[PDB]
Amino acid sequence: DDKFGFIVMDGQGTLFGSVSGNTRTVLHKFTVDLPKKHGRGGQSALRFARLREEKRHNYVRKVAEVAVQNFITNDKVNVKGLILAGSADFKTDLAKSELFDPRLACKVISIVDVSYGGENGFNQAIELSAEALANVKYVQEKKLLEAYFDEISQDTGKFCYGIDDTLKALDLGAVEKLIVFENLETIRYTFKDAEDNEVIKFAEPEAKDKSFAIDKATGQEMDVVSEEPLIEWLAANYKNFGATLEFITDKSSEGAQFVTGFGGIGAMLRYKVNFEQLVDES
Amino acid sequence: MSDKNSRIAIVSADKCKPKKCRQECKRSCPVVKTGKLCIEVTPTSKIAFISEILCIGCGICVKKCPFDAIQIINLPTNLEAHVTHRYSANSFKLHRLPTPRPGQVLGLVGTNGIGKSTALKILAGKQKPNLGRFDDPPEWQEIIKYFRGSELQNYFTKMLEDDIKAIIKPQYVDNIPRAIKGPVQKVGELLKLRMEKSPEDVKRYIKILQLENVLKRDIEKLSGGELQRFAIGMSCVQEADVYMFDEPSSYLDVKQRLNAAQIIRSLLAPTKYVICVEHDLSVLDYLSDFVCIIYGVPSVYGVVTLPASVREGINIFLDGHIPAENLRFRTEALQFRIADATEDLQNDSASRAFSYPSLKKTQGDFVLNVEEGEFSDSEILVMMGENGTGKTTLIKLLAGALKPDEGQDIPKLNVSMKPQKIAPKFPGTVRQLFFKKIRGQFLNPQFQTDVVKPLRIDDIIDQEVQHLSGGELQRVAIVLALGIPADIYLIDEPSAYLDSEQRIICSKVIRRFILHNKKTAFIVEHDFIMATYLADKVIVFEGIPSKNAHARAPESLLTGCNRFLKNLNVTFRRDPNSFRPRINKLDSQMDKEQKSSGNYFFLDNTGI
Ligand SMILES: Nc1ncnc2c1ncn2[C@@H]1O[C@H](COP(=O)(O)OP(=O)(O)OP(=O)(O)O)[C@@H](O)[C@H]1O
Ligand SMILES: Nc1ncnc2c1ncn2[C@@H]1O[C@H](COP(=O)(O)OP(=O)(O)O)[C@@H](O)[C@H]1O
Ligand code: SF4
Ligand code: SF4
Repeated sequence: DDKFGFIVMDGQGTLFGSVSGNTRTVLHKFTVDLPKKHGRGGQSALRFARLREEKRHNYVRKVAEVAVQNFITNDKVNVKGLILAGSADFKTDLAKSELFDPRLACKVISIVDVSYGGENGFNQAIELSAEALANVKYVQEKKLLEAYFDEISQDTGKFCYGIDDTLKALDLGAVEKLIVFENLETIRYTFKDAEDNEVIKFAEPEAKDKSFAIDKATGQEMDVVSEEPLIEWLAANYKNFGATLEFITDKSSEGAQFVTGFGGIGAMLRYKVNFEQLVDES
Repeated sequence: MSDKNSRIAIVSADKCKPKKCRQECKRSCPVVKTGKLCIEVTPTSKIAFISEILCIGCGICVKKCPFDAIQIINLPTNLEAHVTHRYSANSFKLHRLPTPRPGQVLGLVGTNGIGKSTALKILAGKQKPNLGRFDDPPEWQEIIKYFRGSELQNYFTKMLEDDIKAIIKPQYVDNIPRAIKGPVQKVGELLKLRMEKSPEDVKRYIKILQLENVLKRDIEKLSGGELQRFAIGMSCVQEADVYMFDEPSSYLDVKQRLNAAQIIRSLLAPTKYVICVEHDLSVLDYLSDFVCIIYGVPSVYGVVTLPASVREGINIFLDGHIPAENLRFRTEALQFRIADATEDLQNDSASRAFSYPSLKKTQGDFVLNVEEGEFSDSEILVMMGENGTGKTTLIKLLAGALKPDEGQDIPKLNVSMKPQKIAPKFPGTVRQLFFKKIRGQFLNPQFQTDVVKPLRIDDIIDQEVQHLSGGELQRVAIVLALGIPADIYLIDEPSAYLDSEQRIICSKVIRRFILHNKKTAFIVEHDFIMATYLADKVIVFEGIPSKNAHARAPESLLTGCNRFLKNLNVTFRRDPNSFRPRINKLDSQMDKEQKSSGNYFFLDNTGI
């Protein structure tokens, strides 16, 4: 499950929280004070005011450090993005300062206004942020996908497609990254005997497929004994093949390309290969 | 709603050998992986076939192909609307046709492979369009239906009835000599038989065409220019309503092409329908009332536009873009160097280069006279004039191929030479021939841009020269002259057999190398545009063809162009948008003024 953490701030107060599906709960909150010295003040039009942008810089790194020190254990960010919120400039004074921690400015994923803060502004920051969330999701999937893939298949043939191809090369450890989908249409079936078996790849439409199932010599029509999902079998044995996994659906530009071609499927290689073999050849 | 798109696959069988990589197209293709039909293998012919319905448009197969045999393109369904004819599966398909009109001349212009020739056949009744389908031997009834909504519909009804039989002047210029012979049945015999018009018709047509000398010669004997004109004569002589000309400017010289254009236009006066196809813009403008532009990739497709006017069609042609079609038909726009654009250098002056004295070469039938001129280093000189003037003779003398009757030219210079008419006469393949000349030049990037990439010589490399084509062979010859180092290079009429893009590649080639290398070049030409780009000086030839001739010393671009154009008496203005030369009519309004100023051309162009 998939974990996102955010920091919603104002001077009235500040607030930290997350969602993970239906789940929802805050973590911590605090306040400081300050009228707004750029009026009354005096011969000290900077004396008093410089304590107060300092107390914002104390506040916003004490906010963002606590978000780091309990969202992350085991380097960088354990969550996979960050959001900021507040009235107009009070959050632009964060994202462009010497006093928001270096490497944390590199991880903002949205910046939202909310008409009011606290728990009433937190629902508003989930609700209007939905757009930002969708955007991020797209950027991740579609893009990255559509991009890398084509952008650099891995010329000559540093690729396979199909179950037949994508599996031998995954067994060979020649596939850096295996590309599946979710609704895989291919699974591992066993059609076998008293001391031996065959494994074939089947989908839905059973024409010639059911036909074979055997070879030739022994002459035996068929009997299925068991059926193991390839997507799952792969989804669970990816470490063994050393191939690296990405599941995907259908939503985005070059998205439609996978359905027509790389139909929940595709292997990307580490080095460069010799493509599958078989036997039906002479 | 959704964007409308299609996929079209055209495969060249010449490029394909499915033993070499096995059948790599069927494998590889993701459609077939699933068990679909996108590519089916033809077992008898042993050719891959790609079905347009099942193909994804992935293009995976294209980059797999080890040669480059397959091409998949995606169009917005621009071609689908227009389908006229298709040669076969995965082959050239024609789109739209040119309108014919009585009492007028309709022009056609396009790059080679567009179907200009095919269109003529369909109008001729020679070929029956299949309509991108089954349509059999002339099932003309269906053709009318397809043409409905177009003005050709009436024409196709006429053709089927056989009310009119069109007269065609054949396209392929190389093919004619082998087909027709008549040492006995020379040109004269043909003109006598065909003359349905009058006995005057024989005389009048011969005089205007400058055929007088050629009647006695046989057809096979004729030179290219002479061969063309005889065909023209028969197309006036015939009695009919429709006279189709297909590329009448080919092989002809500058003076003669204009002459042909005028005579052909005479047909319009008798209210006879005329159609014409041209590669030359000067000629095209002169003949036509209406103009069609044919565009699209060569050998893949070619569509005809709606009819336009003479000025408008030419203007649109030069921009390289058509708005309704919204296609950039040409990758780069054509421009000519201003002469402001050229580099400023001090040239070898003094004894810049070598000089030739008065020269004479006399056959005993023709006499050439040459005036002493000078050549300098790093410059180039254009040679212009009508054929039979000894333009060819002069170059040979400088080559050392010919010995002067009088005068002498013994230079201690290395010369490279490119001949005028190219006929194979070489055993061996294309690559081998290039390689003997120079291997290094084949490596250079410039040669990749101009020769190798455009034509795809790689496919040509194995093919024989006898087996080759005309225009393809021309670019190869020009490049080969450039293959070897020489103090002076000599080229004779590079524009032959070439379309617009092809010539222009040549223009850039001669100018650029000569400048970089700092060597001299002489180029003979009929195409006004080519001369302007390359040269710095010009030699104009005058006299009477097939009789005597004369040459002049080299003179500046402005000076030489005035002389040449004064001989023709046609001035050119400028079109303000396209910047092309606008044919100004004699007695143009402008013609008179331009003649007074002594300006035949505007926006004079020189070497880059
Ligand atoms: N017998 C044939 N089989 C298949 N395709 C053909 C055949 N004859 C011609 N074509 C196709 O039709 C197109 C060619 O010819 P057409 O003769 O119609 O050209 P044009 O338009 O007159 O061009 P060019 O200026 O090069 O003479 C070509 O690009 C070619 O692919
Ligand atoms: N060997 C020859 N004997 C007689 N006449 C010739 C010979 N070679 C060329 N001619 C004639 O010389 C004239 C001009 O020839 P050429 O220099 O080839 O002309 P162009 O200006 O077309 O290049 C033509 O009329 C041609 O028939
Ligand atoms: S087209 Fe190319 S890849 Fe396909 S059979 Fe021929 S040579 Fe092999
Ligand atoms: S372009 Fe693509 S889809 Fe068409 S034949 Fe080649 S690989 Fe198959």
